[PDB]
Amino acid sequence: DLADRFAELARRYDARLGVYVPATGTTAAIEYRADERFAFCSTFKAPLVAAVLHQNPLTHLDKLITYTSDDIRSISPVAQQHVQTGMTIGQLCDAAIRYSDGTAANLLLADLGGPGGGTAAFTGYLRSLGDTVSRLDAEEPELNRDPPGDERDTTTPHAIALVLQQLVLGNALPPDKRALLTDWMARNTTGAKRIRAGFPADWKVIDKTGTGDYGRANDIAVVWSPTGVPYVVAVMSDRAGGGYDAEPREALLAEAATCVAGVLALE
Repeated sequence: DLADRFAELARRYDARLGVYVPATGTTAAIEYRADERFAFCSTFKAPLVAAVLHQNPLTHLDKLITYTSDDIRSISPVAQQHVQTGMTIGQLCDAAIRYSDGTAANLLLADLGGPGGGTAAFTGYLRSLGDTVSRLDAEEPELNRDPPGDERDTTTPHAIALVLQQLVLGNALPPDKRALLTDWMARNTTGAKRIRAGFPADWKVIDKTGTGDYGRANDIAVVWSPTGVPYVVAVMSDRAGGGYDAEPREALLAEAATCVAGVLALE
């Protein structure tokens, strides 16, 4: 019935929905269009921070990065206040996740280095976690704006959910690096109307949002039951039939999350 409930919800919002919740010891995987491609949009910033943590000792977080006004070409709530001061790698990770700061993300991509301003290095990191699906080809803001047919800058709910599983619940990062990523996602400022709005207040939610053209609205989360049982939740959406300026619908993600929460709850 639950694939039917997701299909009804998507029809009612005039959208395409994708959902993946990985299996646990006690729960089946939840999958709806889970192997269909969707744009990352800013959801890639969570694994990008993991890539920078993975590659470097934690002393690297104190490295100062300077930049100029020419580096601000995407929504950058933190980096546009620090053009004259610069920002540390740690401050950039914080901004990339908690404020979805595009300049911060582009500077972290450059910190990974190599062809395409770091986009190849980012993609290679996802390949190292066994993700052969996802790809990042463009920096901010172009990666939000590919037409629906373009595989560039896309992932699948399945792929990104298993990446996030590995990073937050698995062994991809040592505990100190894992704790930094977890905390930044836990204090994200952008996600109140998405997966967070679909889970009861006694569930902890950590997340990273994404938003873009063609009605794209995404959220990737790790949630903790009131008794400390964790689950990964990936919800992706777009509205290819509404044009490049279709309105993203945050509440569709909240409603899909409500359905997920209904199946995961155990009173």
